[PDB]
Amino acid sequence: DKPFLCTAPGCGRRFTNEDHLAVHKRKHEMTLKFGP
Amino acid sequence: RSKRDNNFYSVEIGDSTFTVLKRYQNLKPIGSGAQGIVCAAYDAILERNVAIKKLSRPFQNQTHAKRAYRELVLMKCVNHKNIIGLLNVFTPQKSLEEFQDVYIVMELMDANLCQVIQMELDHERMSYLLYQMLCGIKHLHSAGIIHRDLKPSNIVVKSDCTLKILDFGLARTTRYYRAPEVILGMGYKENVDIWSVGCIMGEMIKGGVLFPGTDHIDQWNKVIEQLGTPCPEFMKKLQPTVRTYVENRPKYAGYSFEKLFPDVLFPADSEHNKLKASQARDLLSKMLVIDASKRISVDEALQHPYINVWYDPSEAEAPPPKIPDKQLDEREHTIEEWKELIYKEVMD
Ligand SMILES: Nc1ncnc2c1ncn2[C@@H]1O[C@H](COP(=O)(O)OP(=O)(O)NP(=O)(O)O)[C@@H](O)[C@H]1O
Ligand SMILES: [Mg+2]
Ligand SMILES: [Mg+2]
Ligand SMILES: [Zn+2]
Repeated sequence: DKPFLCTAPGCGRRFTNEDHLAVHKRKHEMTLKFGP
Repeated sequence: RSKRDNNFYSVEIGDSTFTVLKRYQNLKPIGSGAQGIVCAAYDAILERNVAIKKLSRPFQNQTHAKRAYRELVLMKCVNHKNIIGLLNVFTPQKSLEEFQDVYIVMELMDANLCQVIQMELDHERMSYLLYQMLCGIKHLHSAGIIHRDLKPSNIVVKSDCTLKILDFGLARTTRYYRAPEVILGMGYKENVDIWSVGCIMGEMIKGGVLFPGTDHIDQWNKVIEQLGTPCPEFMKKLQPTVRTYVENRPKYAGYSFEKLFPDVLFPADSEHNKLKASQARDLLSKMLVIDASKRISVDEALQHPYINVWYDPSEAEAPPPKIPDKQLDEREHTIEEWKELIYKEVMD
């Protein structure tokens, strides 16, 4: 009964709120670079 | 000789030798500390990568014995996205008379936070990382575990910017992320750890260690020059300490946080970056405070404008850990008791 769905491969996560899915998709898109 | 030592093989990494379960292949140096090397490996059964950490004689003395037994039972029973998880633990030795080495198999991460802190970071990365520590710290406090010594080298992150705290801190009783309340021997509470998120946040913005103190005296002084000498109402704990190094230590008024973390350190790219610089410097203002009376809580820091962009109940309200041992922080044994105590932890 939770219609808003994240599309990331391996994540079947669903959101009942539009804004709440927005930060979830942004969380998948993050990256960082480092130097040993 | 033995059916059981046909389950192990040995690989040399520097002067260290790893005798591990033959499922663990392709061992490689991925980091080091004072306890030695940690390795990447492939788990042929799990068909995934792992980190493998060796403890050589965890019971050499009593404080190390308590720290090994403590990190073992807790990693055994803390399951959280932002806490490092134990995949296996083993020993290659065949009995307790021969028991010597302990190997912890944990999840494999990309680097530690020192390799990010030296980097350049936008508000979205910084706040996302700190939010992740606050979720890990909050999970620990649910079960009663006050870390008291978080540091960037014992936190690892991955290239998708996820973060896991490696250790659980000191048992109840370089100081650069140590709060005033534990460096001056007062009592402490859960928000002792907020101070250390404060030094790491500050470290991420400025670019280098905020309060790098050469001694135990230089570490308190290098705090008060920046933050100013604390208030008379704060002078608690022992009365010898009250006069000690403080009442006439040369009076210090700290600098403003507009002056400690100037807009030079942040990017004024947009209005959005002008707003995030403002919010962050305000969050610092509430964590880098000497008197814990006036220091923010973890729950309040998680509901802060700089940090609450990422809020979601999934990871902020997890099921708290079930520590099987309650006297864990108060057990006191002999080296032989600790040895057998650590052994049967590895062996059940
Ligand atoms: N699971 C892991 N994944 C990736 N890197 C790791 C992992 N465990 C440790 N490392 C790296 O290896 C270093 C040593 O790990 P660490 O467990 O801190 O050893 P240590 O510093 O000697 N013991 P401690 O005093 O408990 O911090 C860390 O600082 C990381 O850079
Ligand atoms: Mg360390
Ligand atoms: Mg440790
Ligand atoms: Zn997802």
